[PDB]
Amino acid sequence: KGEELFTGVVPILVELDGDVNGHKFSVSGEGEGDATYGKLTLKFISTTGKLPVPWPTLVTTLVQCFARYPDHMKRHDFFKSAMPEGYVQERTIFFKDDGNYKTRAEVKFEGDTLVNRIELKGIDFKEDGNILGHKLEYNGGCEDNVYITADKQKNGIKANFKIRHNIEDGGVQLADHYQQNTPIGDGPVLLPDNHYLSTCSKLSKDPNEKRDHMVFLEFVTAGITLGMDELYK
Repeated sequence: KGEELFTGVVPILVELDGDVNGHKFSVSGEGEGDATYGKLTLKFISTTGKLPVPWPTLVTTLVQCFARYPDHMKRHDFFKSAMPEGYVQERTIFFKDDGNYKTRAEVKFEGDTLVNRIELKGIDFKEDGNILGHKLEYNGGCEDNVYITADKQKNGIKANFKIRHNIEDGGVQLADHYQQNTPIGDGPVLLPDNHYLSTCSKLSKDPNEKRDHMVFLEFVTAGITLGMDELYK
């Protein structure tokens, strides 16, 4: 099925068109993903100058089909099973005491390259807030508690989760995510049982890149792993 499209290294193209409080911007990303290891290596650049929003706020928006699903859970990998036709990934991201992002992305194969084409709209942001004021630390993090549930009404997936962006000089800016995914193609997709995704992201800089950019390394993998110590008495 679509899982066989992720047996090896797959090129990735990411295109984001954003508009936050009237500030329009465009981000392009290139890299590769190895679903066998859940590994993502991507370099995003701003094609419109200095970003009006911090890079960490765009991480979740800027390809969960590269998540490492264990062998016994491949029967519930909706993201890969929707390929190559792909899926629509929609999100609303509420930044606590600030504005919100509304994103709609189409994730699909275009040849041998997996493309994530995104439209982002942000409203109600404070000019002196943590987002428009660039008060967030430039770093990623690990979020091991992301519950993916089946949305049989839309024949896809829904999920809600909180992202915690560290504020410079202390504090945490919360980003409440509400996500739904629906297949683009008519073909059968694997409606999953409820499970979890664990993601660790590392944000860095290319020393030879002059444009506003983000060097991005991410490991993402897919159930209740409690009680592992039971096997060892």
